[PDB]
Amino acid sequence: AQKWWHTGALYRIGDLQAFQGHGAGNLAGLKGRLDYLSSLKVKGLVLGPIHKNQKDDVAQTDLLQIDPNFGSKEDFDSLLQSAKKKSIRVILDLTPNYRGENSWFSTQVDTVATKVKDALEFWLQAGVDGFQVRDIENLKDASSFLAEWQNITKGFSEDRLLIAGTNSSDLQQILSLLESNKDLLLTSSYLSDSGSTGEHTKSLVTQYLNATGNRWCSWSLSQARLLTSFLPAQLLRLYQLMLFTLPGTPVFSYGDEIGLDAAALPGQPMEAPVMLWDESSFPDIPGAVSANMTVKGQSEDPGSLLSLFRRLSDQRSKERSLLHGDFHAFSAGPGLFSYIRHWDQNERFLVVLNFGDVGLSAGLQASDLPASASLPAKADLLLSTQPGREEGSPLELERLKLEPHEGLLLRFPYAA
Amino acid sequence: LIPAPPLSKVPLQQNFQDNQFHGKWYVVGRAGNTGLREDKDPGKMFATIYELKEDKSYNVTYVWFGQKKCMYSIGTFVPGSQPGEFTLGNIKSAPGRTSWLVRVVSTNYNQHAMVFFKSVTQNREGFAITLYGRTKELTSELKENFIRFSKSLGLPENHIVFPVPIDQCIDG
Repeated sequence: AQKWWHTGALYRIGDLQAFQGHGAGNLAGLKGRLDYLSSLKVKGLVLGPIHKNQKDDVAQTDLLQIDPNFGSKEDFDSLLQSAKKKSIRVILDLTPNYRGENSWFSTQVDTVATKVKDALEFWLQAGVDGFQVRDIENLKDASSFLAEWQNITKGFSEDRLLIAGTNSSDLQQILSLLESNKDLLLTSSYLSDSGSTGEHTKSLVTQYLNATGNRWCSWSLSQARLLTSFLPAQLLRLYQLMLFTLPGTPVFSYGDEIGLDAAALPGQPMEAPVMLWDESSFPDIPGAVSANMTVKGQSEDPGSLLSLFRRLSDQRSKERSLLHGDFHAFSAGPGLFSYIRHWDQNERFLVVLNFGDVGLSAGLQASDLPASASLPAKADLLLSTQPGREEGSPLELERLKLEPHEGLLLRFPYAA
Repeated sequence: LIPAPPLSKVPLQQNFQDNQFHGKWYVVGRAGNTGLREDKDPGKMFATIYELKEDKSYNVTYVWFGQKKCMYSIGTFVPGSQPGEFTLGNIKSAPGRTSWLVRVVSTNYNQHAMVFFKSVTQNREGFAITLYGRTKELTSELKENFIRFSKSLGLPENHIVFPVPIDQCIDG
């Protein structure tokens, strides 16, 4: 019964050429990366846009035709059938003026909206699993158009998804978009650029859930940009642990799994960096790409960001409490954010996050939770974000001490 | 996919003078199969500094503007078989490791240079060509000479990009 997009992470690929790196940068090349994508346990890919768009020219934009530099309609149908065999879903980005400065054009809004409307049934017939539209701050009467497009997509099948993206970070603006659209999945800047205290992140997360009836939602730092656009390297591991264990669908962009940072090499486009598969990525700068920046190098190191991403994604896509669970937060100290995930009679998870730069005792208070919950004296450590602890062994909960920037994931069974 | 050219198609600058090639070069053009394209953001310009050492190696420093600060990376180019060819030093000896060849194709030392790069990883080869300038801008004619050579090695013109000049960091 549970909808497919509830079952794990979504993975955005906006620039097909930069993702592939080598060769031609087409739909065929993407198909040859599906074994890698399956290794990440991601449940859906968000692709493109890939349609014909003469920059700023409404008449020479056609959402029904693939731009021949990306490949053919036969290459697209082959990509969909191979993704299906690997249990990976496919979402098509239809943002119409993707090659221009304004994504929605500057004129003829009724003509532009009709292009999106008329492309929905065409692509659902081809076998896509849903759609993404971005930059909806620039779309006039967005809440009405989104309701219409949702009703067409769900009318085809309740197992089809519409994702909307906005640059907004404002709670009131987001609430007014969703008021008549309560089931839409929305990505936004709600969590980016508010300074990062443990207490402030706890306030953002709790107030959002309290305002929206604990309904299903996404968790992300942006509608499109990399985590390293917003966060220093020392908080990346902590944020991945939080995103994979909050109640909702986590959404990443290509390279987030290796900590891809556009600033870390000479010559990377700041908003669309080349994916670093191995040390041969940029042959014109010998010595610049080190092994620890790359997919090949990170796959050989149990302590890497990619190894952590893979483990967390595994847990998110198999543990019923992380799939379906309720959520309750503690009010821990300055520096800390801590919470529990729990469902019916399945294994429970405790998450403890130290956002600060000093070592801390957690002194978690049981009475912060509702009367009917309770904690055991000890819980088995599943993992830490930092090396050197004994996994699989119990830790005593009244006594936890966390190092600077450390996150812990603990587990405990259903006891009646 | 575009296969690497044989090294027998790649010219070597005659009579190469290592002491004239030293100093700062701006990366004015980049041609290869990396994902960069003429129809989209080509990136910000960076500099490559060649410091000649007593054993005829170069210490090579890359200088660029990162998020809100200047950024640096350093490596050693070890002389190869002929004057004007180099390899990358301080490389691992595990059997899957990447190796490099650098060949200076054409330079007048005080204005422009074209350099060819080849990587080898297991059985797989990668390549690029760079257009260097002593200044951040070069003439239409010199850029066309670089376009013509890159195309002769099998690259489409849309695989050739010209990074945007900036003033942060790259002018010491």
